[PDB]
Amino acid sequence: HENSNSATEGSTINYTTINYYKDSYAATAGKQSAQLTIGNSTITTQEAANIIVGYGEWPSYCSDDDATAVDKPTRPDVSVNRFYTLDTKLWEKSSKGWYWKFPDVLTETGVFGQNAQFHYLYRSGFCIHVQCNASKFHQGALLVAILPEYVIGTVAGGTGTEDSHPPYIQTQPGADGFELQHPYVLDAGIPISQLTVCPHQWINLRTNNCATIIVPYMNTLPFDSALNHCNFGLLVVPISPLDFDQGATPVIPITITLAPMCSEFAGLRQAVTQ
Amino acid sequence: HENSNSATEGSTINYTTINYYKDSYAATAGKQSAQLTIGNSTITTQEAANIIVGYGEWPSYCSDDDATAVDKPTRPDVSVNRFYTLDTKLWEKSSKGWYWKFPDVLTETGVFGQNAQFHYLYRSGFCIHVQCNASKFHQGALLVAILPEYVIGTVAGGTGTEDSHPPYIQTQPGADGFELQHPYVLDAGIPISQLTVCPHQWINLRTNNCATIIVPYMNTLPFDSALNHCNFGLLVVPISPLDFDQGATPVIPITITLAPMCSEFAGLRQAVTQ
Amino acid sequence: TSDESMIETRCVLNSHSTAETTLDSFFSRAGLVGEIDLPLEGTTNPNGYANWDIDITGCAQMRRKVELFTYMRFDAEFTFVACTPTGQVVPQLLQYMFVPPGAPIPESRESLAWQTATNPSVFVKLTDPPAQVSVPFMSPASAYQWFYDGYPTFGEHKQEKDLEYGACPNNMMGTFSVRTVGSSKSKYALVVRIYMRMKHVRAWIPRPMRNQNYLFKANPNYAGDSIKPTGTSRNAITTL
Amino acid sequence: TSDESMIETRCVLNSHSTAETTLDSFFSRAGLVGEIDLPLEGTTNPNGYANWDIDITGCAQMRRKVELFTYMRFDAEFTFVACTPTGQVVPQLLQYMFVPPGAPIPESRESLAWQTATNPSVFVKLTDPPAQVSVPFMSPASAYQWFYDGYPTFGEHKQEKDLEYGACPNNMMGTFSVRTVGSSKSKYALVVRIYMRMKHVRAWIPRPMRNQNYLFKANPNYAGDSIKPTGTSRNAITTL
Amino acid sequence: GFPTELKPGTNQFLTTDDGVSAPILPNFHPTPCIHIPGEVRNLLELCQVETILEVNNVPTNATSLMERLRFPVSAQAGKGELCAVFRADPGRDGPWQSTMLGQLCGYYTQWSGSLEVTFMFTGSFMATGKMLIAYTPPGGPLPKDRATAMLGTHVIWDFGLQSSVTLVIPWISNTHYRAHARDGVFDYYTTGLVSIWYQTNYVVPIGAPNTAYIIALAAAQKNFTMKLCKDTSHMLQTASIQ
Amino acid sequence: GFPTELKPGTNQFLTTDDGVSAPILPNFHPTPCIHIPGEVRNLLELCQVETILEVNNVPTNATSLMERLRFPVSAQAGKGELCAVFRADPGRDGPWQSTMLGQLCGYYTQWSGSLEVTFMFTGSFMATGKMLIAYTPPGGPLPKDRATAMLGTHVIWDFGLQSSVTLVIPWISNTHYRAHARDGVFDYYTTGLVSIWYQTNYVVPIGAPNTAYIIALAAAQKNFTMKLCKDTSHMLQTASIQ
Amino acid sequence: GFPTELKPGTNQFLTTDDGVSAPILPNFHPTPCIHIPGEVRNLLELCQV
Amino acid sequence: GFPTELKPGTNQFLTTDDGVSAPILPNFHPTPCIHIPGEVRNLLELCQV
Amino acid sequence: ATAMLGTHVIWDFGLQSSVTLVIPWISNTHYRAHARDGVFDYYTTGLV
Ligand SMILES: CCCCCCCCCCCCC/C=C\[C@@H](O)[C@@H](N)CO
Ligand SMILES: CCCCCCCCCCCCC/C=C\[C@@H](O)[C@@H](N)CO
Repeated sequence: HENSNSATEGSTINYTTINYYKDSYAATAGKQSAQLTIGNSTITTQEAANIIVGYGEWPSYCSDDDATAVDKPTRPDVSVNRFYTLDTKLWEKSSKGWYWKFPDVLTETGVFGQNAQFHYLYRSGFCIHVQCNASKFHQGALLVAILPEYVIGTVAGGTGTEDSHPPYIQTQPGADGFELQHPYVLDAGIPISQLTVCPHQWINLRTNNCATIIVPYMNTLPFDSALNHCNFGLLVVPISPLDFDQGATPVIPITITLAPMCSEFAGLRQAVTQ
Repeated sequence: HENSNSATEGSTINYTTINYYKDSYAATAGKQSAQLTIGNSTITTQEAANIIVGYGEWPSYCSDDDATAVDKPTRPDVSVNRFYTLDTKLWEKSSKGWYWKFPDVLTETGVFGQNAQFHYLYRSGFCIHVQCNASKFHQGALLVAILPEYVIGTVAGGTGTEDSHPPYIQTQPGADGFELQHPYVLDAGIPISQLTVCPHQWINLRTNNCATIIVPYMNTLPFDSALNHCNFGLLVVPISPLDFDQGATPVIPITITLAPMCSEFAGLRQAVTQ
Repeated sequence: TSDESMIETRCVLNSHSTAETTLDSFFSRAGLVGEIDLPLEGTTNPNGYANWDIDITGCAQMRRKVELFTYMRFDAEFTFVACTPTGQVVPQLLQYMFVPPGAPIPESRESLAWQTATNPSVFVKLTDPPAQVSVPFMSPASAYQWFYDGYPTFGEHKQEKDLEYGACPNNMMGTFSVRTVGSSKSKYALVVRIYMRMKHVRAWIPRPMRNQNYLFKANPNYAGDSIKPTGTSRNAITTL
Repeated sequence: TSDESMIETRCVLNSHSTAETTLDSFFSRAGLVGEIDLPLEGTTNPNGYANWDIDITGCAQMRRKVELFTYMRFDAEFTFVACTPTGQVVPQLLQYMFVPPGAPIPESRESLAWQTATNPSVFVKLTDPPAQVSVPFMSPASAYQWFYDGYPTFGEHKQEKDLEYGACPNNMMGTFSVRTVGSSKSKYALVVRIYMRMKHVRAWIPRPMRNQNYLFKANPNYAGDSIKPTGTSRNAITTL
Repeated sequence: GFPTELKPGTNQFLTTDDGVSAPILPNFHPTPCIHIPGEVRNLLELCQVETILEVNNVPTNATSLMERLRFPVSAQAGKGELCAVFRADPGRDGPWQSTMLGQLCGYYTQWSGSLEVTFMFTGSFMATGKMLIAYTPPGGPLPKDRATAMLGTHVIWDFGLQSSVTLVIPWISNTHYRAHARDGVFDYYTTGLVSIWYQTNYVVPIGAPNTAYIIALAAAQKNFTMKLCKDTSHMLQTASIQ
Repeated sequence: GFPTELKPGTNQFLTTDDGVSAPILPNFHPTPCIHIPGEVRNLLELCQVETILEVNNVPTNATSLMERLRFPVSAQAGKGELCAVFRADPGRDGPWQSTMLGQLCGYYTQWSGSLEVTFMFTGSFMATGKMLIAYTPPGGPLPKDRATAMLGTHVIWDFGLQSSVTLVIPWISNTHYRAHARDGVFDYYTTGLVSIWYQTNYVVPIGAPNTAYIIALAAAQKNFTMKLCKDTSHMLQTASIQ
Repeated sequence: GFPTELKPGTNQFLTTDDGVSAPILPNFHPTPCIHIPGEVRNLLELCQV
Repeated sequence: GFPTELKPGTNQFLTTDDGVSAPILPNFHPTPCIHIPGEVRNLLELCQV
Repeated sequence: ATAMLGTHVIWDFGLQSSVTLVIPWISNTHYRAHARDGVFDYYTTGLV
C-alpha cells in the first residue's frame, strides 16, 4: 500500500511510524525499536599508543551495492596505495597550526596523482602518518585530526560584512598545506576544542612522536572528483605549544606521510589537473 | 461495497488505492503492484534489415470483447487485404517530405475503397511498404514513420494570430499525399526529431532501399469511419538529404505500397465518398 | 545494445526506482486546466455565471504533458480554487455545475439549469477549501483523444467548416458551469481556477512532445514564421 | 574508563532513557528555516510573488543543529506559516510552489509556471492552518551536505568565482516559490515563515558545533576581528 | 462525535496530494477499455527509444531547421579532425532537447543510468571511413586533439562497414543521480562531452558524394531512471492559447 | 459523513508535533543511502567523546584564544598550590562550553550521569610530578587548601609517569537529573567544583622547560543521558545571516 | 483528539455525493412497504417499452 | 479524504474533557518515579483521617 | 619527495636503533651481471 521511500529505508534501524499516504517519507518520525607496510613503503608506529581507525571503519573498496558508476574502476593497489611523504612543516613555538586537504595533497604526486588526474572519479581511504620527532626534553602537543569536509571560512573582511571566500591556494593548498590563520576556530568558525569528535590523535611529545590516523573514504557519494572535492582536511595543530630550552634542537619538523588506502579510480579521460 | 468503475478496471495492472466512496474512480491514484505476400500481391523485403511491427502488435481482427457494433462485419480477406501501390513521390535534393493519411490513401482504390465507401465502419491494420531504390553511389536517409492521429496544424497565418485549419486536400490528401511544408515540426508543431517514438523505419540508402512498417489498427474505437477519421499518417521524410554526383540517376522515386491487414467493415449502406 | 558490449563494466547493484516515471506519478499532479473570471464589470462573464467548455488544452503545461500521448484514459480529480483577482478569500457561495453534453447549459445566473436535479453540482464557499471532486473517465470512446486526425461529421469538408477538423466529440465532455448562487449580482469579482489531477491513467501511442508555442486549444497549429527549434542553439558544432 | 575504577561505587539501577538524544528527537522539532516577505510596497518581493532558494542555513538555530553533522539524510516536514507583518490572519489565498532545479522559476505572479502541471504546489489560505507537507530526501547524493570541501565544477578556480567553493549542488534542492493567487496585486502585506521538521533522520560525521556568529548562508565564514571564544570567561583560572 | 484534532496541513490544496475526492457521478461506469496499441505504462519506455539528437544545432533558420537533425562528415586532410561536439547531458539546453529522452528529462529533476547515442551514417554505400566517437568523462575539457579524446570512453566506428554505431555513454558519475547540468554550479552534474573525430577520413570514390551526413539517434539504456518529477523548462509557452 | 468533534488542539502548529503530512512527490524514491562512515544515531555518542575543556578560559584575546585549551603547570614552592579550578557543570557558562558535551548540553535542559575529564600532561618526558585533581561534591565551596580538597572525590595524578589521567566526575546529585546550574537559584543543580592542586610539585631537570601545560579533555560516561531537548544558549546569533 | 487533516473537498456540497446525513427522526420506522404493482428498479425497463 | 461530519461540540474547550493532546516533547522520558511515602490515590483516604 | 616514490622505509632512529632497508630484487633480468659505469649500468640495482 506504500512506497518504501523514506530516508531511513536502507538503514538497519526499525521504525514504528504512523503514515496515511502511500509514501513512507510522509510518515511520522516515530520512534525506534610495529612496521606498517603498504605498497613499496614502510613506516614505524612503535610510539603512537595505537593507530586511530577513522570512525572505526577500515578503508574498504567501494561496495557494489554502494557504487553507481557502471565503468570498471581501476585499482592500482601498490603503485598508488603506498606511503607518500609530503614536505615537512617546522613546528615552532609560534606555530599556529596547519591543514592538508585530501586527496589534494596527493593529486600531484606519484601514480596516485596521475590516476587522480586521468580519472574523473576517485575513491580512497587514507592511512595518515603524522610524525614529529622531539627529544625527551622537548614538550608540546599536537592535535592531529581528520576533519571531514573541512570547508575553510574566511575572516569575512575581519568585520564580517565582506562575503569573502578562501582562494584556491587556501581551499586546496596541495602537498605543502596551509597554515591556520585562526586555529581556534579552525579557519571555519568551528572550535578546535571540539575537533576531537573527528578522527584524531595526539602527538604528545613526552608520550608519542607520531600519529597514525587511518581514514576511510567519507562522502555522500561512492566516488568523487579528486581535483574539485576534498573529502577531508587533516589538521595538525599545536594545542600545547612547543617548548624547549636553548641548546635543544629548535628545528622540530612535522612530516606528513600519507597512504591512500584502497584507491579506486573511475571515469578515465585525459589528465586534468583541476 | 464499490462499483468497479475506475479507468484502469479493464487493465491487467493491479492498483493498491485508497477509496472512501462506492465509485472506484473516486479512489486515489495509488501505486502499482524475403517475399511478403498478401492477397494477389507480393513485395520484396530483402533489403530492409527487419520489418517494423507497429508497437509490437500484429494487425489482428477486432476482438469480440473489444467490439461494440452488433452488425456482422465483412472481411473480404483477399480482395481488400493486398498490397496497394500508390503513385510515386520523387525524392529530390530539396524534398522536404511527404505524408499519407490512412486509410484515406485507399478509400478510392480497389475493393478496399469500395468497402470503405459502402460501410460506415472500418477497421484494418496496415502493412506499409515504403520503397526507394537508389544506387550505391546515391546517399540520403528517409525517416519512414507512422504517426498515429496525425492532426495537421497550419502556419496559423505565419504570425500565429489567424486560427487557420488545414483544408480537406491537406488533412486528407488521398493516395497522392501531401508534402510537408515544415517537416521539422511535421506541419503539427511537434518535432520530427522525436518522430521515432512512433513506429518508424529508416530508408538509409546505403543500408536499405525499402521500409516495411506493419501497423495495427490504432484507435480509441474498435471501428471508425474510413472517410472522416484517419487512424494514422505515414510520414516519409528526408532527414538526411538526397545527394549524388551529376551522372547518377536524378529521378529517385519513393513508391508507397500499402497492404490493409485484416480489414473489417461494418455498417453497410450506400457508397459514400466522404 | 549493452554497456559491456561497449566498455569494461563493474557490477552495479542498481536499486533505482522507476515508480516516479509511471503514468500515475507523471500525471497525478494537479495542474491548471482552466481559469474562469467571474468579474463585477466587463464583458467576460459579467452576469455572475460562466459556462466553461471543458478543455484541458487551454493551459500549455498540462496540455504538453497530455499531448505526449495520443490517447489517454483516466479518471480525473478536479479541484476548483476560487478567489478574487487579488487572491482574496471572500464570503461568497458558488455553484459548480458539471453540465454534460446535451444537458441544458445555463443561459443566466438565475437559470433553471442550476436546480441541478440530475446534473452534478458542487455548492462551495470561497471560504471553504478548494472544491475537489473525482470525475470518471466519461468518454464514449475507450480513451480521450488529444489528436483526432479527422472530422466528426460526414459530407463536403469545405473551408467554412474546417474548424471541425481535429474536433473529437469523444473529448467534448460538456460544459463546466459556475455561478454565484444568488438572485442578485455578487459583491465580489471572482476567479475560479480549475486544477485537474488525473488518476488511474492509461495512455497509448507516445507522440513527439510539442516543440512550438501552442496557439489555439482545439488544433496543433503553430506560428509559421516563428518556428523555433526544439532546443537551444550554438555558433558551431565543433564548439559548445 | 569507569567509575569504580575511580571511586567506591554503589549499585544504581539506572533506567535513564536515551530516546530524546536520538537524531529524530533532536531534529524532529520544526524550526524556522526561511521567512519570506510578500510586502505591498518596497523592493523585497513587491509583485506579489517570491522565489526562495531552498537553504536552511539562513536561520542560525536550525543551521547550528544541522552543522553539528557534516552529512544529514532526512525527510522533512515543511510547514509554512503565513501571516501579515503584524501577524494578522487575512483572507488571502497563496500558492506554495516547490520549483525543483531545472523547473521554470516563476518570473512574475501571473507566470505560467504557477499552472503547476508537474511541480508540487500547495494552495492554502492564510485563514487555513499553516500549510504542512512532507518533502522527501531529494538529493542526488545519499545525504545532504552542509559542508562541501570543494568546488562543483572543474577548471581554474579563480577568485571571481570563489563563491562556488562550498556550494554543493547535491544540496540545492530548488526554489520554494510563493505567490498570491491572483491576476491583481494582493490586498495584504504577507510574511510566509517556513518551518522545517526533519524526520527519518540519518546523520554522519559529527562536527564541532559552530562557536562563531554565522554571517552568510553558503559558507562557514566568521568575523575575523570579532572571533569570540567558544564560551564565557573569567578573571583567573584559580577562581570561578 | 469522534474526538478529532486538525493538523497543520488542513484545508491546503497540495496539487500532488493523492487523495480521495467525491465522485460526481454516483454509479457511472466508464466505456470499457478496448485494447489500443502502444500502451505506455512508464515514461522510461520512451526514454529508451532512439530519437534524433540535434548535434547540428547551429541553423536556427526556419528553412534550415531540418539541417539540425544531421551533420556533415566530409573528406578531410586525414588528421584526427573534429567533426562534431555535444555535451552528454540529456536534460541540458542544447542538442539533447530534440530527443524524447531530453524532453522527458525536462519533466524530471534527476536522472541516472547509461545513455545510448546511435550514430547513423547516411552516406553512400561506396563511402567509407572511420570515426572516433569519444565520450569524455566530466572532468575532461573539450579535447584539443583526437589523441586527447581517445583517452576517454570511445568507439571506433567504421561507417562504410557499419552504418549505425551506438555510443553507449556509460553512467559515470560521482552522485547516484544527476540533477540536469546547466552553465553554472550545476555543471557539477555534467555527464561530460561527446566529440566526433575522423579516425581515418571520409574516403569516397569517384561518383559518390564528397559530403555525407550522420543522424545521431540518442536514447537511454534500460538502467536509466528519472526522479523528482518537475515542470519542464525545455518548452515555455509565450503566446496565450486562444 | 462520520460524526467527528474537533478538540481544542485543532489547527495549531505544534513545532514538535510528530504528525503525518501530505507528500509533495507521490512516488519519489530517494537516492539509495550508501554507507557513509561516522553515522551517529544518538547524540550521547558525541557526549562520550573527549573534547578539549577550556579550563584556561581567561585569555579572551583573539591572538591568545589557543591558550584557552591548555593550562600552565609550573614549578612551585612545594605546597598544595592551586593550579586550576572549574565547575563540573557541563551545561554551565564557563569552561565546559568548549566541549561537545557542553554544547550538546546547551540543547538539552536536564542531564544525568557521570562525567569524565581527561587531563593530558603535555610537558617533557623528563618533567615529573604529582597533581591532586579534586572533584568537590556540590555542597563544598572552593577549597582554600589542597587539604580541604582531598576530602572530596579526588585522584592523585603522577603526570611524569602517567601522561593522561581521567578524573571521572561521579554523578553525585540529590535529583536524578540536573537542570544546568546557573549563578542563581539553579546553583541547586551545580555538579560541584573541580580543582587542580600540585600534589608534589612540577619537578623538572636541567634542559627541560620549567613550565608545562595540561590539556583537559572533558566528556561524559556511558551512564550519561540528557532530556528535555531545548534551544541552546551557548551560541546566540547576533549578526543576521546575509 | 485523533489527528486529522482536512482535504480540499471539505465543506463542499456535491449534489451527487452519496453521503451519510444526520437522521431527523431518531427511531422513526416508516410505513411498511405494501406490494404495489409496476415496480421499476431500473429506467431501462421503460426504455424497452 | 474520509467523509467526516463535525458535530455541535466541535472547537469547544471543555475544561473537564479528558482528551488526547499533542505532546510538546516527542521522545521525552520523565525522571523515574522514586518511591515517596504518603501516596494518596483517592481523596477519601484523607476524608477518613 | 622524489625519493619516497621509490621503495622506502621511514626510520625513527631514536625509537628503533636499527632499521633494515630490504632492497627488493627488482630487475628485468633474472640475474644481474654486476653493473659498471658503462653499458653494464643496465644491471644497476638502482640507488639508495
Ligand atoms: C460538479 C463539479 C463539476 C465537475 C467538472 C467536470 C469535468 C470533467 C471532464 C474530464 C476531463 C477530460 C477532458 C478531455 C478532453 C478535453 O480536454 C478536449 N476539449 C480536448 O480536445
Ligand atoms: C509544495 C509546497 C512546497 C514544498 C517545499 C520544498 C522544500 C524541500 C527541500 C528539502 C530541505 C533540504 C535542504 C538541504 C540543503 C540546503 O539547506 C542548502 N542550500 C544548504 O547548503
